[PDB]
Amino acid sequence: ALHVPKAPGFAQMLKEGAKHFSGLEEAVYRNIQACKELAQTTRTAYGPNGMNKMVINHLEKLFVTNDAATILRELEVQHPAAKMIVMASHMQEQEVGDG
Amino acid sequence: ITETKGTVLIKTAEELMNFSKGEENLMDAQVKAIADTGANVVVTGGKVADMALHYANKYNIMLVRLNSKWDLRRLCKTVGATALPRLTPPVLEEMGHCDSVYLSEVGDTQVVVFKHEKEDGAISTIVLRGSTDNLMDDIERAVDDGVNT
Amino acid sequence: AAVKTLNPKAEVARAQAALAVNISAARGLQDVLRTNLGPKGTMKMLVSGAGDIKLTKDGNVLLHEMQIQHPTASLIAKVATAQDDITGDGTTSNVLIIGELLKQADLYISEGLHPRIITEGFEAAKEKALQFLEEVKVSREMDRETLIDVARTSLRTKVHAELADVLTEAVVDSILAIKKQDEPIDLFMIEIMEMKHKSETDTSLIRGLVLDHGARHPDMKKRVEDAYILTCNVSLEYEKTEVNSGFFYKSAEEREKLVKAERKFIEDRVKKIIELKRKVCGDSDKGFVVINQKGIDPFSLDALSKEGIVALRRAKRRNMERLTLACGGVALNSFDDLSPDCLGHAGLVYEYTLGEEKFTFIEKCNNPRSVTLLIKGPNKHTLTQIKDAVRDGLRAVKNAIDDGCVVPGAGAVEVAMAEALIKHKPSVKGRAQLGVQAFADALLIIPKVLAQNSGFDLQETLVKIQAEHSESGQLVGVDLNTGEPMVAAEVGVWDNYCVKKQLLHSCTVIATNILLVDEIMRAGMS
Amino acid sequence: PVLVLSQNTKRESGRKVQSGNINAAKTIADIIRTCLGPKSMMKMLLDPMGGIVMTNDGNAILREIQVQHPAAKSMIEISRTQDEEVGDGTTSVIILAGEMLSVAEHFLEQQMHPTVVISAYRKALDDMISTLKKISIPVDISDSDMMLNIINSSITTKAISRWSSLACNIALDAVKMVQFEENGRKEIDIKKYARVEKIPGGIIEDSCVLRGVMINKDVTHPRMRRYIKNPRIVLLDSSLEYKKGESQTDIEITREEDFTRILQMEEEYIQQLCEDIIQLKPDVVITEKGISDLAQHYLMRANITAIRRVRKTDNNRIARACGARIVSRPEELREDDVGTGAGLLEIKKIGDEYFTFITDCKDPKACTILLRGASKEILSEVERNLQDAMQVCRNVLLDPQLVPGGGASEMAVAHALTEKSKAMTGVEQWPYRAVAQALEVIPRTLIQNCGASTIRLLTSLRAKHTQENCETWGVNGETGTLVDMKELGIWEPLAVKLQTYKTAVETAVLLLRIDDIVSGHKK
Amino acid sequence: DGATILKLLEVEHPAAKVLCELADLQDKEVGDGTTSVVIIAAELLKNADELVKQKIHPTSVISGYRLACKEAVRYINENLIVNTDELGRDCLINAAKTSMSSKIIGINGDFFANMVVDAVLAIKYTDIRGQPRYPVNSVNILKAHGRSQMESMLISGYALNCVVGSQGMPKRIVNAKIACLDFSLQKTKMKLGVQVVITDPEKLDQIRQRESDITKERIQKILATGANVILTTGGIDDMCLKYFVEAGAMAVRRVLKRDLKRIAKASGATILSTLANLEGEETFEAAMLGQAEEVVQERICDDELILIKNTKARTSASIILRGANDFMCDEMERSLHDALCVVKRVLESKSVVPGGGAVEAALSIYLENYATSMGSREQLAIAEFARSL
Amino acid sequence: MREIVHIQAGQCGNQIGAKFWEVISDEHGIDPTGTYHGDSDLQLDRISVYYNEATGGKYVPRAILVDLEPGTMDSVRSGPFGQIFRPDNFVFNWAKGHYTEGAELVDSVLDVVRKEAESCDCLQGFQLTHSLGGGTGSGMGTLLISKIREEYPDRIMNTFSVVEEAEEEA
Amino acid sequence: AEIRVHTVEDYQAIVDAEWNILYDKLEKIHHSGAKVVLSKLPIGDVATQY
Ligand SMILES: Nc1ncnc2c1ncn2[C@@H]1O[C@H](COP(=O)(O)OP(=O)(O)O)[C@@H](O)[C@H]1O
Ligand SMILES: Nc1ncnc2c1ncn2[C@@H]1O[C@H](COP(=O)(O)OP(=O)(O)O)[C@@H](O)[C@H]1O
Ligand SMILES: Nc1ncnc2c1ncn2[C@@H]1O[C@H](COP(=O)(O)OP(=O)(O)O)[C@@H](O)[C@H]1O
Ligand SMILES: Nc1ncnc2c1ncn2[C@@H]1O[C@H](COP(=O)(O)OP(=O)(O)O)[C@@H](O)[C@H]1O
Ligand SMILES: [Mg+2]
Ligand SMILES: [Mg+2]
Ligand SMILES: [Mg+2]
Ligand SMILES: [Mg+2]
Repeated sequence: ALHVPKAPGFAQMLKEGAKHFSGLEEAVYRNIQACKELAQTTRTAYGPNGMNKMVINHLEKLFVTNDAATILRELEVQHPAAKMIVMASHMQEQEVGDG
Repeated sequence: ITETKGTVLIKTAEELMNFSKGEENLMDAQVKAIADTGANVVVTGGKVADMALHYANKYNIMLVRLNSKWDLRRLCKTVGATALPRLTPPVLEEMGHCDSVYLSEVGDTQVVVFKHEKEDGAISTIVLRGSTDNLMDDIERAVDDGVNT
Repeated sequence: AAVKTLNPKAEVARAQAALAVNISAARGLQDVLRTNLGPKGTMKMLVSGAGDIKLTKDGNVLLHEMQIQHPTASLIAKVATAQDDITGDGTTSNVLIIGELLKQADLYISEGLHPRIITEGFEAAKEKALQFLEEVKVSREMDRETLIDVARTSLRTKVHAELADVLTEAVVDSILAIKKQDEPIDLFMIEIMEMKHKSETDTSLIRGLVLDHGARHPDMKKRVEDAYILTCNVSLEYEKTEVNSGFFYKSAEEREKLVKAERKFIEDRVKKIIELKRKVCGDSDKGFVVINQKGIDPFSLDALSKEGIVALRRAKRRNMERLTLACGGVALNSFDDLSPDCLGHAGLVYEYTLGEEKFTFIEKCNNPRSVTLLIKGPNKHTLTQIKDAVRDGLRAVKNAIDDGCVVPGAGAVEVAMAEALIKHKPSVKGRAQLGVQAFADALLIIPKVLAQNSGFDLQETLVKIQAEHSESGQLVGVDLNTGEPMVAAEVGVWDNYCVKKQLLHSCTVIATNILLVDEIMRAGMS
Repeated sequence: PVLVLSQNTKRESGRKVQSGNINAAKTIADIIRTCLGPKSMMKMLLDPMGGIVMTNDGNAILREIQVQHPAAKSMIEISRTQDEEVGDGTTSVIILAGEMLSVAEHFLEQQMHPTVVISAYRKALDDMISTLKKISIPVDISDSDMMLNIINSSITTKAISRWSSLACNIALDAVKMVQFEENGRKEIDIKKYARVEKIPGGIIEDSCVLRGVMINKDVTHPRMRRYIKNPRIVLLDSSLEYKKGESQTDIEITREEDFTRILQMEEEYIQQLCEDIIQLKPDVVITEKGISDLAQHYLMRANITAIRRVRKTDNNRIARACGARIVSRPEELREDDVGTGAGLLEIKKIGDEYFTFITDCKDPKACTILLRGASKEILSEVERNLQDAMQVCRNVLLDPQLVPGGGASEMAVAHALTEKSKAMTGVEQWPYRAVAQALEVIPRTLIQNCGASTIRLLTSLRAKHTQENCETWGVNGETGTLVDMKELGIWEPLAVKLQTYKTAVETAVLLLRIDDIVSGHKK
Repeated sequence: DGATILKLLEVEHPAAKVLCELADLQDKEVGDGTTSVVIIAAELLKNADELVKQKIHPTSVISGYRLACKEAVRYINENLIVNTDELGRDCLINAAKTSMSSKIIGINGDFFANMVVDAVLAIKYTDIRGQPRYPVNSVNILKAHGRSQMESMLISGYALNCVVGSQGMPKRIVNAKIACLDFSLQKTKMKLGVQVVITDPEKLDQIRQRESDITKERIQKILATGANVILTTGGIDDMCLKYFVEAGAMAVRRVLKRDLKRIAKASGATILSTLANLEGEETFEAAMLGQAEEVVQERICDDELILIKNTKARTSASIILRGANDFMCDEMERSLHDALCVVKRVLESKSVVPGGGAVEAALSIYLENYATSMGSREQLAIAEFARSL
Repeated sequence: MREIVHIQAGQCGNQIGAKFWEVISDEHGIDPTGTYHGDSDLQLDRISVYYNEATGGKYVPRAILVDLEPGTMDSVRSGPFGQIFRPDNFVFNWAKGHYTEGAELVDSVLDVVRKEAESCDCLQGFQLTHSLGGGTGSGMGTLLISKIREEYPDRIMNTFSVVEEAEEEA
Repeated sequence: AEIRVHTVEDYQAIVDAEWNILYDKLEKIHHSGAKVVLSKLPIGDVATQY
């Protein structure tokens, strides 16, 4: 078969291993998905009837809690949108301490 | 001792025979001068010497060594004393007052307690008892949220 | 090739390949940078290898944080860096105009022309454009309203309107407050500080100083209502002799005597400070604050705190000049000639705590010549973005003050130069008319890009804009919410004269130098 | 087991070696021959470290290339020898050497021993030099218009040709102000006292030359004055601070007061030094070493402005400009070491950076050229072009002779040698004519770069030179016609031509004597 | 140059290393003809191997070779020419030209031969007068690329590859008084055995001052006698350069010891490693000063060097060589050394011999005729020696 | 007392400093998470010379990390014991214009070392660990030793640098 | 500590002083009436034989 070589310009001048996302279909709709999944992760620990959650960090230390800030701190996130949501949550914890 | 390097230099034998006796007498004088003001317990943030411990035991002085550089400040706030950066007998304003100071044991743990009867004080402590470190940590987080509220 | 027969591992691109490579690289850069122009541009997110996040819209940051390994990109980035560090604005238009110039030049070169003809046309067009710009400018008195308009125009292109309205007043007020009617404006007298809380609409200007460190002794007072200020850089720590020295004692009493005697040098200075304080602040009504560029021992701290002195240690060097300018004292390196004339006055001194960090506020100075901009926000990237915007605004206002003139904006000037050059070009002899035409068409890129970003039709909008400015001699630019022609001066859109001058010069020089390259070669050591 | 005599040494000999040497020389010549004349094009080079060099200079092109053939190395070396000797003509020498060595294989392949060719070349070189001296023209060094014309004809080939009026004035002023005669009668024009400073930004038309110096330094303390009208400057080579000795000294103290007394003696020493400086009543102190805080305090009490940690070369230039001399021991300070030839000391800001100007000198012997422009690459090219112009001016001043350019001198020498060859008999006649007819590559290359008919123009020019008084006719490089150089105004120094011819002929002679190559003998 | 080639080559066979060391020994002993001896030895081996392949014992071949060598050496003293019979100058010039032929400086034979003969004659030494001596390699040869080789120059004096110590010093002295020193002029420092211990703090300042004052006193002692030029092998401190700068004198540091020796002997100065005399005190006497007619610093192709002209105690010479590049300059120096050595040998021994193979032809004829009178198996060896010549 | 602060420069210098901090931490009672397990008081006598204690009992080293690469510091952080360093003690194309390259990096380093020396009481010196023959150790280290000396011309600066026939009458 | 001395008589006195110190401690222990001695620190051979 044949190959689709590349597009001239930035697509050729980009470094190896770098990523470039653009447009509604490649940036916005993926950021929304990441944030939705992050929210769904901790949705179940809300309210008096929330269930505890067990997390082991990279040093094999054991956490059992239903506090959202602790859970997010112990998890490690690779997606920038979820990172910004996490920083918003941490700022809220610093400012008030609950919520 | 001096901040700069120091050396004891001796040219006769009387100095050699008298140095240690003079040092011991000086330490005894300092400790008794501290004890004369009426202090019962001495709290220090650093190393203690064997001779100092010997004289403190001789004069019935309770010696506690705690070392965090922050626990010392918290204790100073609790009792009402001011930390002294040199070893000198304290003045009354620098002297703290606490009702009870003792050593106790709780569940295979040796603790030292400074306790008041005052309902106000300056700070307070919460002692948690649990069957699991994870459970105690969770209760600690709940207490933190209550304090923040 | 000749080079290959000598170095088989070399790389080379000859006459046409070099031009193709350069044009392709320039077009590739401009295709990405064209979406930043105007207040309607979009925001780019950049993630580094460490996992950090940077939201940006500035051209220079995008150029130096986008992942590219091209020589022509390196040249253009260096030019943009020079533009930024000299003027402070116009980084995106540089790349846009360079790319358009190269594209238009290649359009005619593809039909068999030689680059030198286009080069001569470029030179003639540049001279005519500079002549026209020299007369199109508007000279004013540079009052507060004009400065507000210029700063708002420069700041509205980075943040939203609500925050821009907050930042404009602070920037203008700081620039006016540190200004005397001579001795051109000297920055480094405005301090930029950032505190991470209390959402950015609380960013403010303080007629005083903010220091990122506080008192170290617990018993020092936390607030002073009327303070004498002493500023010094003398050392109050223990000091050792330059030549090697050692104590030689015989008994414990002699050791005690030496221990006592090894502190008199510093205790003398502490006593001098204490005597001056007791001489000036007789009763317990005023306060005494000491700022030192060097360390302070715990013994000295306790000695000072026993008499109600608020001491700060290890401040930064530029604060030595800033505190002098603000409070009005003298920075001194010795206590031999201490006198009240060396003291300054401050109407309020207090302290704030943010978890593990501490800040000190010096406020209510009589006639301060130095102020501080206090940035606030809930995110590190928010603080960085606001800092870049503040830099842009300060540079714009300072340039507007330094020049006596301001220029209408929104592409009106580009339209006017294009119209003038079109009528000028018949006077030229030879084929340089093609170069003049290419230069004009390159100049017409800014209104096109503005219309495209605002969401209109480029050809129709530009045709309307050129339909005006020809039947009426007004300077006409693009309205970004209706697409109709407008008059920039009446609406309040302004631009800097020096920015346009530097931009024209740099773009023409770089395009002319790029167009004349004959081959690209890498034949050295790997 | 392996019986060897010379381990892994590669030997080559015969006609193959000569053919390879000539081919390598021709390749080196062929790489560069597009960079000659006013219609030259640029080359951009990528260096190992990651920079870019956009240039047109032959030496700059050649020194950034790594080669394996030793003949190429020899040509690369002769390029920089020419560059060091005269500073101009590093492309014509390479082209001429390539042609002179290319016209020899014709006689080598016809079984003629190389020694005859060497003798013919050495015979022709003398007659080249004699003709060049014959056709020279004198120049008056007091004619500023003539000097500007010479410099303009020198720089009409590079990128600064758009600002030739500015460049020529800069170069002339710098050279004239640097010219110096001193003890004895040693006249010199050393150009280590003419500094060049590139500051990106602004516009190229803001480039200038200062009557003084500019340094990247600021006052030590903010309360010092930043603008002085008529300053008295003192320069120091020592540090105004207390420092340890070197005789391995120790101090033994057994009393209370000794520590404080020792600590006080250092301040006493500092005060003594500061007072000793103050006795001369200066306004500016410059030093290459550190300055202590207490010394700063005392100098400010005496209303002095101090500068720390300047480079030795900058200190030397400041001394030569303001008339002061450097002193290491303040105790030996006189009224002679204080320089009063300055006229303004200022400290300004150029884009978030501080600079110090010492200007308005009465009679400076050192100068700083300040260049502004688009970016570092453009400024570097402008710097190289300015160096070319300044060295051309220095050569003109050291030898006031001129010869026509554009190939007129080459064609005149070729005609003279051709006329002289017909009085010779023997086999040397053919190489003797070969070199003379090989001198035409310069006008041929000029015509090719202009883009005209070499076959017609060259023979037309030869026919014109065949007449009697036409030694100044040459080729106009912008159009492609024949013109008398008198009306056009293109002239060049005689030293450049002499060096070019001598280097080319000697390089050809050197490369014609090799017979075999031995490689890989590991020191 | 055969010796250079064989030294640069790396060889593994000891039979070849023997020839390599033979060429090296020839270069050390004479200085000319390091390529002919290798050829002669190899041809001798090749011709003797054939006789050894025939049933001839090697001892007979060895004895025949010894006899033939003795007879050839004896006969060569008949083809001699006494240089005094010929006119001396043209005899020397012809010898130099013949030595320099086949080198990079062949065509410029007359120019370079005149230069070489002038230098050798100027460097002649006055011995016990039993025999005069001509110590070549006392002339300094310098290389600097630039102009054509016909602009290489002979300097009646000396040339130093050194520059003045500081830029504030003068760079030309008309009537030069020269002081050559063999010690450093840095600030003093007590030896390893000595140490300083201070118990009274008031006594530190004067010690610190004396440390710097001792060298200033030495420099004032040196300068009080009118010296204009000071040459030093050791270093000179920044504090100590100022005294020369104010006095208006030139100071040169890091001068090589051999250069200092030649300069001192040429200008009549005396090399001093210390200022002490036969008593306790230190003195410098105007009696131990050299005199020169000019000392200049001259620029050569972007670098600088120092010329000392017209030394009065004796005569000295130097040569500066100009060439296209470094390879050419090195080859010119190597070719000039051979001419210098040949001229030295000719002047020392007033006897010359024709070249071009006449000697070899005559020796071959004579030995071929002489081989018969032996009438033995050494006749074959003698004939082989004659044929291999 | 007698506090000493540390500077790490370059890739190999950063690795060597990380190894030294690891081994000194294991020698003391310090563990990767910044708490204390040691049983001997002699492990805690001089802990303040190398560590700052934060509110809550955690300890942080008195170290500064510098490299002109966004990968070396990330590699140190990813590697064990890299999380104990304070997150703001890091300093991070090669050559822009500006007439001087690295002027902002050196200013950032000076600001960070000033902030670190603010916390200590009676500091005495700087331990600098960098490559010596490297480009970052010679050129890109734009006389950083000189800059430190000018900033503090009274304290010690200890650097761990990676290593004749004529013989007649007279 | 460090000892600096000038004469052999003072040298001999310095040598004797250490034995005098140790024997003084031993006699002080002996004269108290104690029959058993226990220490946390090393007991030398001289002390053991005493
Ligand atoms: N007894 C209760 N009945 C109903 N809702 C409750 C009760 N107690 C707490 N909640 C609700 O739980 C919600 C979330 O609390 P929590 O689960 O602790 O998470 P966070 O407070 O961090 O959002 C609050 O909005 C509160 O209204
Ligand atoms: N309100 C506005 N209406 C029309 N044009 C505007 C307005 N504000 C800014 N501009 C134009 O946007 C142009 C580019 O500014 P900007 O997008 O900030 O990038 P840069 O200033 O780096 O070129 C300016 O030339 C200015 O004329
Ligand atoms: N205007 C001109 N017309 C014709 N020839 C010129 C003109 N200007 C310069 N030249 C010729 O160009 C030749 C080469 O100069 P250039 O191309 O600068 O390289 P270089 O100076 O290194 O040889 C000179 O010999 C000169 O005669
Ligand atoms: N003009 C000449 N005519 C004939 N033979 C010559 C001439 N010049 C030199 N020779 C010969 O050249 C040989 C020297 O060889 P050469 O390589 O130059 O030196 P060497 O081998 O002695 O180092 C001698 O045999 C000498 O006779
Ligand atoms: Mg909650
Ligand atoms: Mg802008
Ligand atoms: Mg030229
Ligand atoms: Mg020979």
